[PDB]
Amino acid sequence: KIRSILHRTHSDQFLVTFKEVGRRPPTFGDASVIALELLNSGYEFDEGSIIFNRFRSVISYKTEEKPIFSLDTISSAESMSIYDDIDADVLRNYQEYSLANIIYYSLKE
Amino acid sequence: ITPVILGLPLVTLIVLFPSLLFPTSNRLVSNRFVTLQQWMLQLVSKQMMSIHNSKGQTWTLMLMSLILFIGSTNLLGLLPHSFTPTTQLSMNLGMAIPLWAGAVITGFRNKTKASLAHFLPQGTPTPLIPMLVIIETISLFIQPMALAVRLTANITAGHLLIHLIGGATLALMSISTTTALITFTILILLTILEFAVAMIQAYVFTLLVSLYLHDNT
Amino acid sequence: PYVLGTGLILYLLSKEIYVITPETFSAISTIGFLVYIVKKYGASVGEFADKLNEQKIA
Amino acid sequence: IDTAAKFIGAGAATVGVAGSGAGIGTVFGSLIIGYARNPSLKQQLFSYAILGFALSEAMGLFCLMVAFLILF
Amino acid sequence: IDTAAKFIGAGAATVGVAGSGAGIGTVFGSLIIGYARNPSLKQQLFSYAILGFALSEAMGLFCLMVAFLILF
Amino acid sequence: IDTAAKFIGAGAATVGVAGSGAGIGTVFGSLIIGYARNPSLKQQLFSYAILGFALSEAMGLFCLMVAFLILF
Amino acid sequence: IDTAAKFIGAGAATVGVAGSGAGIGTVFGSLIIGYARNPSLKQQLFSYAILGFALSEAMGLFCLMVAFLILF
Amino acid sequence: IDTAAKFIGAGAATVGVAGSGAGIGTVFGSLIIGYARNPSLKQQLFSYAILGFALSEAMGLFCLMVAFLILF
Amino acid sequence: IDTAAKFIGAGAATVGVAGSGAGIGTVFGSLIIGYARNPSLKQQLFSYAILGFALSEAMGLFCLMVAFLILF
Amino acid sequence: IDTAAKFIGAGAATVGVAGSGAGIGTVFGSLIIGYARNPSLKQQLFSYAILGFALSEAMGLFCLMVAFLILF
Amino acid sequence: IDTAAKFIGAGAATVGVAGSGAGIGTVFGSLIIGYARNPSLKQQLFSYAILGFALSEAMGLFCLMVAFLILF
Amino acid sequence: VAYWRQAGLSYIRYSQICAKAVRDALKTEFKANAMKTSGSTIKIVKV
Amino acid sequence: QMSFTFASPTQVFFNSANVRQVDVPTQTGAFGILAAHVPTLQVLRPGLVVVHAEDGTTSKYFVSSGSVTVNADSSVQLLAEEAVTLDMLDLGAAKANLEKAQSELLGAADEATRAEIQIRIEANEALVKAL
Repeated sequence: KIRSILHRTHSDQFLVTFKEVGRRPPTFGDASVIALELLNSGYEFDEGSIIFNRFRSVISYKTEEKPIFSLDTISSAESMSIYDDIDADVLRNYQEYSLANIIYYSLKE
Repeated sequence: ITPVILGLPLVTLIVLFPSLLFPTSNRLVSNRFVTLQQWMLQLVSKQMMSIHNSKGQTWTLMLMSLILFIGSTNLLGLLPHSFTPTTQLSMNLGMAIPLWAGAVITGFRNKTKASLAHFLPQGTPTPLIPMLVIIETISLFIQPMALAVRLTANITAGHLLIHLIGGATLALMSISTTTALITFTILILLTILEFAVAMIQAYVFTLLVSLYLHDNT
Repeated sequence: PYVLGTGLILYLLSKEIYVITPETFSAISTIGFLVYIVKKYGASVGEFADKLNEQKIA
Repeated sequence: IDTAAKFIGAGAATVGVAGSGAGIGTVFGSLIIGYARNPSLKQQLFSYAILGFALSEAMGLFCLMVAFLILF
Repeated sequence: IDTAAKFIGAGAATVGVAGSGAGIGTVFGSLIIGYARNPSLKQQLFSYAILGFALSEAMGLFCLMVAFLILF
Repeated sequence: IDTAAKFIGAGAATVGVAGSGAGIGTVFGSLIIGYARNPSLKQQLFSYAILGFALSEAMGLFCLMVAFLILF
Repeated sequence: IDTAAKFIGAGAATVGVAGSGAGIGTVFGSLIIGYARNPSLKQQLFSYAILGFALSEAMGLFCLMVAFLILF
Repeated sequence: IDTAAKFIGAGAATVGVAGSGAGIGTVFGSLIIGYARNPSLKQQLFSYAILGFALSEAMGLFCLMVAFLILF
Repeated sequence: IDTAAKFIGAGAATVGVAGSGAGIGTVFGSLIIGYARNPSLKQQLFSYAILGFALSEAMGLFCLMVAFLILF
Repeated sequence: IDTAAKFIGAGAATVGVAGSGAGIGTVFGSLIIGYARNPSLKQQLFSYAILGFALSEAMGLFCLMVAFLILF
Repeated sequence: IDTAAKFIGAGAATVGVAGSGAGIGTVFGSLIIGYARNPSLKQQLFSYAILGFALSEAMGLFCLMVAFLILF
Repeated sequence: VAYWRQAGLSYIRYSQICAKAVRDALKTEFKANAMKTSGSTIKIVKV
Repeated sequence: QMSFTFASPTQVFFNSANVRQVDVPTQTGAFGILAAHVPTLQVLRPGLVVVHAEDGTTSKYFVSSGSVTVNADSSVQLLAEEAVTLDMLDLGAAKANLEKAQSELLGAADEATRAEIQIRIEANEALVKAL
């Protein structure tokens, strides 16, 4: 029902949609599930945004965005060295991992 | 004559009793006896088999006989003295052919010109360079088989020196004991640090080398 | 126990026929034995634990 | 010359045991810095440590047999 | 002179076998820390370790041949 | 000749303790960085350090057994 | 003196093969602990190991020709 | 010969401090890389560096006893 | 015998510095690789590299005093 | 003596090529374990590999200069 | 004797450059591993590599001074 | 990561198998509960 | 101390709890991440997570995946994808599962299945270590 203000300009630059949103309350696995294949895609941080309604109360949430660090790159650069070792593996493999974590989360929010 | 003649049957005989006993244990008796001795091969079939296969069932029991023989032969050089400087050295030279022949059985007998074709085709020797294969044929066989004789002879050397230095220290300071007791107390403890460690590591070497052959064969 | 006693007797005979020197070579070996007794009893309780139970299991 | 040079000829072959002395410290030291990464201590690593210590005391079984040849 | 300094020439040639003994530990000790990162045991690293044991004990063979040259 | 070459040849066998002393700094150093990644201090790691230094100073006690056999 | 000290001078020149033997152990060890990180086995890491064991036994061929000059 | 071989023999025993010299740099080196991994500096780690410099200078004190035995 | 052996006594006593120079390369290397992991450079760790480069040169002043004793 | 000692002195400086041949094994080793960390293989690391093998072969070319000076 | 032992003593001191040669490789190798961990190549870590080549060539200039004093 | 990263296998793929393997594992009482957080109302569309 | 955040969607166990150590199967090996540890980021790997809580205790865990994130600071967050207490994890099953696992591996298709199997095997072991 989000796919409304978006669904009329594309149907194609969508990558996925989740259905059965909620229902049996949506969860982590799924977040991973939905996380995984998602990765396969050609836009990786043409900075995503994740837009969800972050709850404030059972009645108000604030329609959110957060930004999707898919940099494993500029995140390679910088104060990340400090993560004295870390690998564009393990990096990504956290980025990955966090994609579900968040995914679950956002989803829930 | 007698002395050397008496020794070799004795080394054979100590290995023989265990190897006769286990076949016997398979239905009688057991009383105290058969069940006390049956462990000997339970410790062999327990300890050594944790590495074996690996190279497969076929070759396993053939090698385990020699591994036990080497360790038991060194144990029979431990206690007796004089024994180390002459008798154990003659036994190291009498065990020398078996150790050289051990590589022959499968390696040199089937392929003398390139026994590394059975041992290790790609690894140490470079397969791209037949020159290095022949050079490293010494480092992987010709010398390691000479080093296996030196292997038991280094246990012989360290065990000998304990005895010789002991003897000489109590002879130098024949005080009863007295100051020689301090040195001699160390020289004893060295028998465990030296022989009991090195004797085990010795038959580990025979284990590993005879695995590397038959595992790639 | 009897087997061990037989094995020791054989060793003593082997020393008698092949002995270089009486005392210091003896002193080295004898301390080697004595340490083993006290050690051996502790190891023997372990030896005892394994075996007759391992026999029974298989 | 004959008996005199046999004394300062097994003493220079006794300094060859310095390779086996520190080689056993480099081998067993790497096994102490290996089982710390854990957990294949029983077999795999400590079993390979008995293959590395034998191949380091192999040069010690060839250098101590050299000095013992110039003795008697 | 001819029989003397040939005995003190083989002993110092046996000190060149101190590199192979400490080379054997530093080559089979890095593979004792390689399989600690796992799992190329009996695959790539243990196969190259034999190709590392041969390149180091050959510099012990080319040194023991000098020690055998000044002995026969 | 029979007593002179026994004083300068017992000095060349004292260079075989160069491996037991540099090897001890490798058997304890690789135990310092070993317990740094932690946590098995008492048992496992420091227990393997004792069985390593004993196999490091063994090439120092046997080299001081070939030293004292040339002077006493 | 002339036909003597050159036989004990080729023994001291063969002690330079303790760096070509312990340099190969350091080289063909870090290319075993480095391939454990993977996956540059061919073309990169082991290719540089051919150029690592080329400047290692280069000090040994220069030490095997120094002893060969004190013999032939 | 009697005052000659004890003056050149006390010099060869001073090559046993080359082991304790580099063996002290390693035990204090792995403590520099160990405290870099942090943070148990005082006690445990830097209290073990004394236990690692004592077992390394023990072969040094054993080598400095030999060179002083032929000097006095 | 008296004038000669003191020149071949401070020459073999200079082979004890072969540890003070390599051990300093071991400690200053572990401070070079240690500061890479960061961040205690202008304190704590590089203040332990001065305490390491001294204990290594401590067997480099004790060995140097013996070579200065045999000469003058 | 005057002709004898030059031959015995040329070999003794050829034992100083054991430090340059292992220092090339450490510099090319830590570049083989310094390229596995990736990715600047060309430049930075392997460009400083010849810059680290220049100061370490500088001790060999100076030592083989003192060995050639006692020969010519 | 007096014009002889100066050549069989100045050569043994060149064996003290074995620590200066293998110390230059170890101090630079860990600098090649420290700059592989990134990023302060320009000063801080490679600047300290100059402060590690100096405190390692100092035990090689003091050893080359004693060799030059017994030759000239 | 070579036993999974080999070619492919996300940290997720991996993880999920790990986790899956947990899901595969577990004691019993406890065992019900697993699938609850899994991909379940997982019904992926792009629609 | 490290305020150790030990988590799974299942659970946050230590929730920035001032823990001395957690021993963590990172992918190569582990490390027992000690109380406030340097930044380094490691992605886990199944093993057991052993949370040497500062307290004297160590609590035991099995971990399957996620990342532990070792901040510079005291916050360490193990966000293990799956983080479980061993309580909930059946050794028996693990073993049996392992039985299977090992069985399966043999017909596991490709490194990815094998991997999977293996992941599972490794896992099964990885519970089994402790468990």
